[PDB]
Amino acid sequence: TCPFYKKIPGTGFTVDAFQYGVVEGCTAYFLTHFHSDHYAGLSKHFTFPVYCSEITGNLLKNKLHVQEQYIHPLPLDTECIVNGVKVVLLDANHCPGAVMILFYLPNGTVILHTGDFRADPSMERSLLADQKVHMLYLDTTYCSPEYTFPSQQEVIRFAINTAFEAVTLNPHALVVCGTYSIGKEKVFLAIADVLGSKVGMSQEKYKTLQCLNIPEINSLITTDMCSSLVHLLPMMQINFKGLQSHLKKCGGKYNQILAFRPTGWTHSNKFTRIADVIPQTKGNISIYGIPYSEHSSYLEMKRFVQWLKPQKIIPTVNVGTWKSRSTMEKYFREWKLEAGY
Ligand code: NI
Repeated sequence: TCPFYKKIPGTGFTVDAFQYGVVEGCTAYFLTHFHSDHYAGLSKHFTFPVYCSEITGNLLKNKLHVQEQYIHPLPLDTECIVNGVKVVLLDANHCPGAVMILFYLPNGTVILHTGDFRADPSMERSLLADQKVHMLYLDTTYCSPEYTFPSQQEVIRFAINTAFEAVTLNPHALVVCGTYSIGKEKVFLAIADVLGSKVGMSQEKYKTLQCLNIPEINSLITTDMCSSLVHLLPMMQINFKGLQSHLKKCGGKYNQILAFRPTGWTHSNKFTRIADVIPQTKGNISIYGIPYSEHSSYLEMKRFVQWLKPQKIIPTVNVGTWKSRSTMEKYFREWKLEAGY
């Protein structure tokens, strides 16, 4: 059964609610983004209207085979009327196609649902600038001050400089990057660009990237592994065994692997600065864990909320324990007393 923090009061609408069968009273299901915890339930058999971005819609049609008659893509930054209710989709700065959704309720209440997001000051100059939000349904993934990590741009600078140095010292090195969902594509795209290569991958992953409206993509990626010196592998293969196994398949072209494992936050962010990060190494294989986050840091989150000044906050992540719920409520009250709303 559908939980309350996925329901939008006073509408026939749910958000990211596809795993509960038919939801009593729902005339339109919104999908914020193509991650499995959020789409869980969609297939070729779905016969209700799905409202989403153009990129999410491409992924539903090609990867999950949802029939085209039930896909309703909406443009971003544009007032749209759905079942007699004004809505707007906003870029969430998460993975490709991910949105926030602003709902203008018939009773005058305004609701923002962030989906999954990485708060940014640029959001302060979207269509949110105008106005009051009575209810914020907030991605609280990292809602505690211990959760610190660098900018995406700093992490990508470290990855480019690390890969360009290694391959200039050894032209016979291969670079390997792990993936398991959409998002974080800048990590392998920026590496391949500095090295003058296309990115090599499986047929399945190529098909997924072809859905994402990335400009000039045909110039950047390939299924011909032999032609590429940056390879993508599933994340589960990014270990000494799985990397050794890969190196054998490459026909003695290469005598070293440098591999990247993009993660979210890890506890080594408490101690070690991005500049100071070192790899795990066995023989001719080296693995770097890099904290490339597509969710708000605590500080980013706090800034966004203190700017927006919502009347009420409903968390959508870490809601399962009394201690988690309590911690988050303590922070929402501090932020409100500090800023005066
Ligand atoms: Ni997500």
